This record gives sequence, C-alpha cells and structure tokens, in this order.
Amino acid sequence: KSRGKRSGTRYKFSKKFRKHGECTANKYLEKLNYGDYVDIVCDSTQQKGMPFNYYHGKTGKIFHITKRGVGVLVNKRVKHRIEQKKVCVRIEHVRKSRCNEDFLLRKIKNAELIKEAKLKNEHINIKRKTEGPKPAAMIKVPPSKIITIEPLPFY
Amino acid sequence: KVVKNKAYFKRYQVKYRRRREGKTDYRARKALILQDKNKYNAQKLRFVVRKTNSQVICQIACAHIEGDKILAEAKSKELIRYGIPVGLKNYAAAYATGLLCARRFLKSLNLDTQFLGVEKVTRKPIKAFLDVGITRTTTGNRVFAALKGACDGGLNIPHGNNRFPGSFNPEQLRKNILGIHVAEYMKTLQEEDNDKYKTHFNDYLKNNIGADDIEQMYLNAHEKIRQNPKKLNAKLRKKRVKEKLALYVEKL
Amino acid sequence: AKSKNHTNHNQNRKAHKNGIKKPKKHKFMSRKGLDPNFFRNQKYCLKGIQKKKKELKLKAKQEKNN
Amino acid sequence: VMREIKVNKLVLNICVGESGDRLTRAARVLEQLTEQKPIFGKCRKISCFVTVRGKKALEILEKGLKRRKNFSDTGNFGFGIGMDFYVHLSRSGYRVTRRTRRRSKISKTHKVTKEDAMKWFQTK
RNA sequence: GACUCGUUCAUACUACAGUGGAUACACCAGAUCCCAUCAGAACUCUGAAGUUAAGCACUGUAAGGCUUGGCUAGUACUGAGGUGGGAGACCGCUCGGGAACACCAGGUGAUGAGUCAG
RNA sequence: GCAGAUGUCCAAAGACAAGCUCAAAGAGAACAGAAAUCUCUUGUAGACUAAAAGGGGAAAAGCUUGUUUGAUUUCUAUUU
RNA sequence: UAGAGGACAGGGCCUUGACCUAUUCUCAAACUCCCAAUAGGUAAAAAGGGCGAAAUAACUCAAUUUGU
Repeated sequence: KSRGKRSGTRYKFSKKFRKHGECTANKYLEKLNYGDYVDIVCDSTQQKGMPFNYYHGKTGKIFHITKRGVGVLVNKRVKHRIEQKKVCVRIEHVRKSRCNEDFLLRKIKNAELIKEAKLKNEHINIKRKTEGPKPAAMIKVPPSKIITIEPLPFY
Repeated sequence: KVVKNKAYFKRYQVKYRRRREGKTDYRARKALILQDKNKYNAQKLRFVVRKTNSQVICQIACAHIEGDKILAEAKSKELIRYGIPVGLKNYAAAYATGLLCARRFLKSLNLDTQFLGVEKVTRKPIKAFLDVGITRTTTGNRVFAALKGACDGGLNIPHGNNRFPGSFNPEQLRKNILGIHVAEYMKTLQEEDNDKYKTHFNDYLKNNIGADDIEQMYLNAHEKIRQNPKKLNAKLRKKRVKEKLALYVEKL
Repeated sequence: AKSKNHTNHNQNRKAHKNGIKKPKKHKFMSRKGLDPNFFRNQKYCLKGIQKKKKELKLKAKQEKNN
Repeated sequence: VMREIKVNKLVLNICVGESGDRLTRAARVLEQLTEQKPIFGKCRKISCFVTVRGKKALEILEKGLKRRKNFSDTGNFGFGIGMDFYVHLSRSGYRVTRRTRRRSKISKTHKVTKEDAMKWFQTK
C-alpha cells in the first residue's frame, strides 16, 4: 500500500556497526574522468544528493560532472528489455570502482611483456590461462606418514 | 551500576586520531580541501597558521589521497637571523612569519621578480586559502595578522575588514603590525611602576629594546626580509607474572 | 465476484521468449543540457579548428585550381 | 613540587522560588556583597547565583569561616546561614580539561579527594 | 630527540602504576591596548620568574576490550536429483557449497610530507 | 493480513556563522523534602531533533547567541 | 528462571526487601556484535587503446601555456 522513497531500507541504508559519523575526509579527494567505471554506494550520513532504493550496489560510468554532482549511466532491468538510465548522485555516495582494475593491470602487463616478446619474435598464449587439467608427475612419501582412516562408531 | 562495563567498551566507537587529539576539525578541513569536480588538478593550496603558546608556524599545504604535502615552511624562531631576538608570539612576529613564508614560497616557485608585493603600510597572483586552526577567529588575531602579512608579501586570499582591529581602523592595524601597542604598554607600565615593568620585560630590558625602538626595529626587519629571503614478549611476561605470583604467595 | 488481485507468474518466461532486449548503445551522447559554460567553450573550439582547416583547404584548392 | 590546592571557585547561591521584588532584593544584596552582576536560573526565574575567584574568594571564605561531614568526595563543600555559599578547590593544571586545543582529562593522582580536603580546610 | 600538517580511523581505546624535561610542546605571570564574559575560569593580547606535579611521549597489568590465526565443524545450514525412507512431523543418499557464538594461542601499531635541535 | 499514521504545524521549528554539549547516576551544600537552585565526578546518546514509525546526527543535524529571508525570477538534465 | 556473594527504606545484633558484582534455565515476523547456498551486478582491446608532437578555445589554473 506504501511505496515511498526510502521504503524498505531499515537495514540496507543503515550504516554498518561502528561506522557511524560523517564520511571519511579523504573520499572527496578521488579523481574522476569521463569514461571511468564507477560503483554507486548509498551512504546515509549525507542526506541530499542521495541515490534511490534500487540503485544501491550497482555500477556504471561517468558522463556528467558538475560542481558537486555526478551523472552515471546504468542498465536497469524492466520486464522484457534493458533501458539506459541516468542518475545524478553526489560525491559522498559515489565511489571509484574496481571492475576494470583487473583488465587495466592485464593491459599494462601486456604492454610491458609483449614488447620484449615481439623484440625476440616469440609467440605466447597471452590469452588468460584458465588452469584446467593438471599435468602428471611423480611424488615421494615415506611409509612413516601414511595415516589410515576408518569410519567412526556411534555415541 | 557501573557505566564502564565490558559491554560499553565493546560498543564504543573510537574517534578519528586527529579529532581525539583535538588537533583538527574534519568539517572545515574537508570544506577547505574539496574543490569543484568540474575542474581538474585544482590543488587549492592552503596557507596554514598555527599558534603555540611560544611561537607560530606558517606552512603552505597541498592535498593528496596519500597525504598532505608541505611546500614552504616558516617558524617564528627565524626572526633572530632577521634581527628580532625576543617576543616571537608577538603580532608583528606573526606578520613577519607570514611575509617570510610568502617570500620563500614565491622565490622557490621563481616568481620573485614577478611579484614585488606592497610597500610599508597603507596576471593574477597565485592563490591560497587560510586555515582557521580551531581558534576562535575574533577581531584582531595573530592568524589574521599573518594573513595580512602574506597578502602584503604577494599572495591573494579573500579577506574582509571585520576581524581586522576595528569594525575598520587602519591606524590600529598599522600600530599592531608595527608593534606600537607594545611600546605604549611599555610606556604605561614604566610610568605606573618600574618593578612590574622590569619583572615582565626582563629580557627586553636585557637586550635593551627601547619603547620607541620596537617599531623601527620591526620595520628594518621587514625591509631586510623583503629584500632577502623497553618492550616485553610473551615468554618474559609469563616468567615475570609467575614470579610475581610466587612472591605474593608469601608477601601478603 | 472475487477477482485475483495480483500475479507475476509466467512474466519471466514471456520476457525471455523474445530475449532480453539490449539498448542499441550508440556512440555519441547528446550535450543538450549537460554542464554548460564548458561545452560553450567547446563549440567555439570546434568552430575555430574547423575554420582553420577549411580556410587552409580553400587556400590549397585555389593554389591547385589556379 | 606545586601540588598546592589553590582556591579555584567560590559561588554564592540565592533561591527564593517566587517572582521579583524579593528576587530583586536578593539581587541587590548580592550586588552590595560583590559588584559583579548576578546570573539567573530557569523559567519553566526561580534562583540566581554568582561566581568569584582570587583575593575576593580568600576574603569571603575567611568571612564565612565564622562540622567536617559535609565535605564532598572531590574536595568541595559549602554551607548556608538568606544566602548560600559553596566552594570548589582543585590543583593546578586544571586548564587541560577546559581549553579547546588539546582537551583531555586529569588523572586521579592529581585530584584532591576528601582526605586531603579536610587537611587543607583545618589547615586554613 | 622534538614538533607541524596528514593517511591508516581502535593492535591506534580505556582504567590503574612506573619512567622522561636544554629548544619541544605545556603548566605558569598579568589584564593597558585588540578581544569576552557573571566570572582574564574559558577566549583574545603581552610575557618567560618557577616548573615533569599534570597533559604529552615510553613502558608495565596471568588489565577489559580490540585484532589476527587454530578450534568450534564438515556441526548447524543449503542449490540440483530421487516411483528414497517415514501415517505424518521429519530423516537418509549422489553431485555440490559452507557458518556463527563460546574456547585457546599471538600482538597492542604502521606510516607520508616538512622543519628545528645536537 | 498485521503494528500504526496523514489531508496539519512553524519568521522560526527557515539560511548561515560562532560558542557550548545532552539524559542519567552518585557526592556535596539555609529554608528545601522522592522530587526545586548551584557545583563536582562519570558519561558513544541511554535525551533532543513539530507530528506516527523507521533511519541519520557530537567542536552537531542538538542547546544558546549573532546577522538575516535563497520560503526569490526563468530555464534544463533527469529518479521514483 | 533460580540461586552465590555485597555497602537505602521497615520493625524486634536479627529479619523484610530494594539495590550492586560475577554466574544460570529459555526466547523474539515488527532484536542484531556475526554470517552462508541460492539468486544479483560489472569488465575480459580496433567506430577501441597505449605511447609523443602540431594546432584550437571565449573553459579552467597563478600560468595563450598550467591543464582539460
């Protein structure tokens, strides 16, 4: 019967234990660029410039920057299709993401390795390994460490 | 009951270290540091004036996620090399520290010839913003003295006349930055009783600093400065506690 | 007559019958009302670069067409 | 050592529980006692008081000198006579609990306590 | 050794004792002027006669707490399968994933930039 | 279905700045008491924040003071 | 839900309690210091990126050369 703004956030928007008090005085100092990937986290110490109920935890990208506002583009599901949505949030709530730091590190490794690989004219399986079947080898174990197992009785 | 229960200790949330020490504010700090995200690389340099009970310190600070960086520094105890061996908490001392800070910072950034400042007392210049330093910024404060000194040195900080002595007294501002009020206090105290005067300004009298000498001395200093810049481990803990128990067996 | 007041059955299957549709993800996004006083400068930037490039184009065209 | 308990605060308390006229008379007599303007209480206006230090504190304490049970735990006490009288004593360095820059508390080893309070009182 | 501006935002806290005072912070002398009050207690201004007593720094407590690791325990719990069992409530099995509280052991910080002093 | 609430109220209960820190408990002091004023010690909210409830809030978002009316004109990007 | 221990009121050293310290039996759709499997989200390089010059601007920055 009731579907207000902050409906059903009795715990979600609640600040975690021993984390009360204003936002960290260094979160303002992060650097943002157009095209970066960002995460949206709804903090409650700040009140204005607040995200909405559904968007807590989602991701996106930066396409709009004002004196304090940040506009992020998000894919929100509705029944049969996905439609872009632009949400304007504030710096306190917004938070730099990690969804692309893995790929950035991979690109840096590629740049600093395949350069010398090409210099030597070597081909590598630069695709991610996804280790599957282990190889077959020989191992040692003395008979003094083999501890048998047997099912246990009842009590 | 007892309010110091283990449950209370469990539920306590510690403060930030600086706030616990009382050194900082973490509202004025974040307001000062944060700048519009529309602009980029806007460092927003902050001038920092801190008064102890002995001397004042003036720094130039830049912000980082890793931590603040200090570019230029100045202490009150450098005025001996500029001719002031006494009274480093003085209003003129704060003014001199501000001017010293501004001049060193400008020289190190190599804009000395590009910014000559002002003379004596009455492209855009580089910018800085003043720190409050917790202290209640009432009318006529050493922090605003250092602010005026920096502005005269060549910096630009948006400041009004509200907390300058008078609400506006350029004569009193000149007197305070030149040390005139100190001279007048010397005159009055000397007239009223010599004993208190000597027991108070024993060091001024030792260095033989006349009342009508303070202002000219500070003026000369300003011109010169403008023209020239043990532990225990677990095993020992157990050993010593078991020894303590052994002694307490027959101690009391 | 009592009427069922709500249901959400079969909705997901109906949604996935046609496949979850994706937005077209075009390249450029319009700047109709985003943070003016910056694109205000950017438009002059584009006009200036285009003017220089086209005037050099016309200069070359004339000096090659006699 | 300077563990001497210099007098820190004297307070005169007046409580009538009615409106002015008598309240103004209490203010008048308090003014004639000490020239400092008094301070009121709450108006849920029912009481007033004043604080003093220094030589005035010494003189008024000696005047009020003219039972060793009513001493508080932390070296404070007082008595009546229609005026009141109350005192607070403490050792030096009390500032560190009040001034703004490095606010912090005093260890119990520096406080005065009642056992020393009686000693100081019967000494002075 | 000491301070200033920071980050990490309790291993950094808190209670109780011991240790450390040349500049250091700090207590401390004062109220003519800037400045504030009921009160020079606080705030502001001017000083440096005396000072580790206190704060501050360090250490100690079979200190509480905090925080890691072991153990709780493959236990509670649960996704898929089952013409499995049980009158039912519930309980097995295959492929799967995986707790917490209490308990025990160890520890009480690290750190950037800048400066003074020798 | 359940536990409730709304069709108002407010120049301050709005804006900003500055100062201070609340409940409670104990200890003490003419009348004076379980409760009446003051002071001290402890004190991570146990009070306060117009309303119901749920969040948030400590050099404050609370208490006191100061100056004030951005509770203004017009127009976009958008969320529920 | 019960005891173990301990310094404001009631009466005849004694009793009644309240109160305080550490224990104990069992709970909470509208309790949470903690926390699963399931389900949820994003990235995995060419209309793109990395690495330097040359231009442009009425934007920003102390910077027509700081940068964007």
